[PDB]
Amino acid sequence: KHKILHRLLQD
Amino acid sequence: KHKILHRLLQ
Amino acid sequence: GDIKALTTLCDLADRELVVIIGWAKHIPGFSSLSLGDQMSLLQSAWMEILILGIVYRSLPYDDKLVYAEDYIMDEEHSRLAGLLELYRAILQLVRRYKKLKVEKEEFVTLKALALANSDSMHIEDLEAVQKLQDLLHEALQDYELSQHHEEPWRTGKLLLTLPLLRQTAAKAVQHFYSVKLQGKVPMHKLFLEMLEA
Amino acid sequence: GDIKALTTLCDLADRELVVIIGWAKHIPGFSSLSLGDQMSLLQSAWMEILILGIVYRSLPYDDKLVYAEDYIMDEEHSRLAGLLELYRAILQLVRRYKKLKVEKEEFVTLKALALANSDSMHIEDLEAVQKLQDLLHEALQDYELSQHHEEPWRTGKLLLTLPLLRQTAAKAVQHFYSVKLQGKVPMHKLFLEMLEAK
Ligand SMILES: CC(C)(c1ccc(O)cc1)c1ccc(O)cc1
Ligand SMILES: CC(C)(c1ccc(O)cc1)c1ccc(O)cc1
Repeated sequence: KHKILHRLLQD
Repeated sequence: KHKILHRLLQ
Repeated sequence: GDIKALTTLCDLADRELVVIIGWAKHIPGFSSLSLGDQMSLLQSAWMEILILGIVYRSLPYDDKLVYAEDYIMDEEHSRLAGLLELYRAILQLVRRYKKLKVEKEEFVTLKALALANSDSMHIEDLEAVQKLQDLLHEALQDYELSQHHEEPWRTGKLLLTLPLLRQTAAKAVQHFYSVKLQGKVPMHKLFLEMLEA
Repeated sequence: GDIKALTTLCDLADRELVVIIGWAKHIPGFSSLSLGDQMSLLQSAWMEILILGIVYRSLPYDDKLVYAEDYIMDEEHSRLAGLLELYRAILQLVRRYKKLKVEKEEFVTLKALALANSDSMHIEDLEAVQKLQDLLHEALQDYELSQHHEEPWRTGKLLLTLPLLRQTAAKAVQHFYSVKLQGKVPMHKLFLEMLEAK
């Protein structure tokens, strides 16, 4: 899974 | 173990 | 006992992960990759990068691992908490890096190169990832030729430690995944996300 | 069948080990190590070196692995014998080596370097082993400077495939150790000794 990683890379 | 390897390396 | 030490260690890693990710977004060219490819590289390499930080901090010490500048583990404390094998494997790296006197600047470039050299399974754009790897490799070679010209093959000596780094990172992941399944050590969601990937 | 295919594959490996051992005995300086250290390096590196031989043999092919000149496996036959994951991992090495157009002379130098760089845990004379690793690394750099001067970081590109090589070799050892435990595939004594070593 990657919910947190994906948000941290987006912001 | 290494009995065979030892022998082949002399 | 083992529970509080591992909890302390895993809390330290969750804090480092936030910094790892922020740092990686600033690697030249990394953010030009797709988000999927960025996530695949990081999910493959996060532990190699964490272990490089441990090795770097551990260079001033002998037979001790500095997981944080305030959390240092010797052989007996590692044995008390089930980490003796991992402690010994990471020491093997510390030996190689101490002998080569690897510098702070070299650690940061090896972390970035290890990230782009991850060999992940689900890369969408192989060519983009390869081009990033080539640039980061070239950065290291350029640095070594400029800063250590009289050690002709210094880059190669650094590169030759990367198999052991990848091998040790994999066994670290397996060890703490086993801690995860046992359920006695609480873990934060980001660490869990990287660990279960 | 998976029985016969895996039996054939393991027999091929045992026959290549004979060659591997005699080849290692002539690596410059290798025979100056203690017998114990010689055996530690081999028991650590044997699968890495075997896989580099597969990679070199597979370069003329597309999506096939040449385990011997007369034994080639494609995706479907690998799946039939439980080797699909290992086949895809070795093919990822083939991909990089094909792209770099790695030469026969470079494979030999990389096999020797991989042996000396194996990171065994029972080394008696660490500095003798480090000296040998340094010479074999220098041999590869010397070759690359002389033969590929216009590709200045070629050595490094070769070295950067070694983490995947070690990772894939480790996976192969586990898989055939699993086959060993199941007990349906006969295996020769030298292969067994390397597979069970630690
Ligand atoms: C992943 C782990 C919890 C860690 C903790 C802190 C850290 O800075 C880096 C890594 C770890 C890995 C390997 C190890 O031997 C101990 C701790
Ligand atoms: C070790 C193994 C039996 C082998 C057989 C033959 C060979 O030349 C090299 C290696 C092997 C390894 C990996 C693999 O995917 C198939 C077979």
